[PDB]
Amino acid sequence: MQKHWWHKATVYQIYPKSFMDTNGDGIGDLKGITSKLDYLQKLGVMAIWLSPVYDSPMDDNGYDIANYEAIADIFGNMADMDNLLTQAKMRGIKIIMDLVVNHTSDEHAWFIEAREHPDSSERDYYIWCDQPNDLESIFGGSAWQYDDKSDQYYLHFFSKKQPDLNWENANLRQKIYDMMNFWIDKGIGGFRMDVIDMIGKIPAQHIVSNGPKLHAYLKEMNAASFGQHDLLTVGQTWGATPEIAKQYSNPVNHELSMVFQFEHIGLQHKPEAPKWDYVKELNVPALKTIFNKWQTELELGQGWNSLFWNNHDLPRVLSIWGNTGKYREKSAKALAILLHLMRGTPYIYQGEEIGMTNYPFKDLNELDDIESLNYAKEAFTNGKSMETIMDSIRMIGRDNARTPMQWDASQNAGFSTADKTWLPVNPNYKDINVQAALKNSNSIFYTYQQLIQLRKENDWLVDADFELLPTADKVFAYLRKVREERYLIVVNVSDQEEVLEIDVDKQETLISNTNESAALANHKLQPWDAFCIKIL
Ligand SMILES: OC[C@H]1O[C@H](OC[C@H]2O[C@H](OC[C@H]3O[C@H](O)[C@H](O)[C@@H](O)[C@@H]3O)[C@H](O)[C@@H](O)[C@@H]2O)[C@H](O)[C@@H](O)[C@@H]1O
Ligand SMILES: [Ca+2]
Ligand SMILES: [Ca+2]
Ligand SMILES: [Ca+2]
Repeated sequence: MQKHWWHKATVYQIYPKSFMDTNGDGIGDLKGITSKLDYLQKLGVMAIWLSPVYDSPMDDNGYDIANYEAIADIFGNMADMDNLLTQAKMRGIKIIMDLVVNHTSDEHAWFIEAREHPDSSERDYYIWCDQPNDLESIFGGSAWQYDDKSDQYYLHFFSKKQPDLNWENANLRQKIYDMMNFWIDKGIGGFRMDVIDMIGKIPAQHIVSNGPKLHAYLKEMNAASFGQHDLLTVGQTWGATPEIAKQYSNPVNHELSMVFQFEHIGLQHKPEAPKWDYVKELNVPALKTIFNKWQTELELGQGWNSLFWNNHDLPRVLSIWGNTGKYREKSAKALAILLHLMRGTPYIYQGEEIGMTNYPFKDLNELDDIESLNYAKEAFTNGKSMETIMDSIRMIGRDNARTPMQWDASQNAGFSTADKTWLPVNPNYKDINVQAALKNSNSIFYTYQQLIQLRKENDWLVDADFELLPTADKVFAYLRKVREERYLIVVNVSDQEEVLEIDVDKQETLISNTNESAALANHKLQPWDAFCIKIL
């Protein structure tokens, strides 16, 4: 397999509005990000997946873009963007921009022209109809919004302020490629593609994800822009299966580097039910089966996996599948070890490296995400009390991943000097913060740092196969094998002691959050024990 710079890379996702505020408006900005590049360099990440910082009304906080080639006032300006690029590069960190082209803001110049002048070319940049079908919006309601100005419905799988682009229009696709090349020319390291598996949509036929022309568009996009370069492109694909992922990531297809698959995240809610009907108790056996399948199916020179626990749209891993009490740190380390030692490119969400958690939202007013507010509005009139609604939101609400990054124990956790922050800082910041984590030699931060270094200095993390071992339900163990080197990863994913009925000859310990020797010798695992040892 041809190796690229990103094959040894670990990506760090930054949610711009909640990373670092440098001008006291209570909202993170580009200068704030740039001011923390030394930190990220210490962590050792090679790239930053930067969520949207483009001009936007912020109806969906950046994913509703009004201008693909201008920075939103709140984040700063193009000069700030350029400096981030240059300062990051100087520290060996590439910037991966968030590519949101399945839709734009209804305040984008193209849509304004499409609505005001139905005969214009840009009218066809969007999807209109006289007779709407039953397609629904992901944020609630019909996916069709009637426009009384032109007397037609426009499609929007997301919010009403995010009209869908018409990917059947070759001229629209071209303008998207011109825009992508605008960014490529500035020296970015790649693109994270927002719900990219939706561009093959055919609404008339109720075809949304995995449309028939989907891969053809990606091949066309590749050839017209990033293909000739050596960038990292990761597509967000909810409708992806291992076979489809191969189509995406096998380099011979000339499409993407990898994609984000959400099969494991699916274990967070009852099957066939909205994410709001969550499941607290992680089904470890199911997880083993899912991870094992993706590690097995996407073999070398056949596909490449992306590895992640959470992002800006998901609950922080500790709150959903980890321990937020007595074993916060240990569980956090255990989950990090379990994921990063598999084959693929791991993604760390800001704050994950210090073990931040979800926020205890008390009422609707304290929220910001349109998705949560829409769900609440609808649930309230359908048999759900406000408390029940707030309980679901405290667990699954997207705002849980958007509270300010916790840097220290000062005001606003060192995130801002403002009276208040756009989203409230978690009270646990007094205990959970970057300064304290950097001070404690055995904090969660260093575990991530060590995992990152191992991946940067060892070919086996890339070349070794994956084999799931037969163990107790809550024990997640597997080996990575290449030639004659054998690495055993054992992670006790539970708050209880578990049995480890195995016998091996330990050669060396690569990383451990406990006494690996005692666990091996006693054939028992203390809660959240996690380690990787090279064995004979
Ligand atoms: O730009 C809009 C939105 O796009 C990305 O996230 C998409 C979306 O992903 C999840 O929902 C997808 C999932 O929703 C239901 O389950 C449907 O039934 C499925 O078909 C569909 O795959 C997530 O739950 C949403 O919150 C999220 O909006 C960006 O990452 C988002 O930030 C952005 O808002
Ligand atoms: Ca600011
Ligand atoms: Ca009218
Ligand atoms: Ca102040």
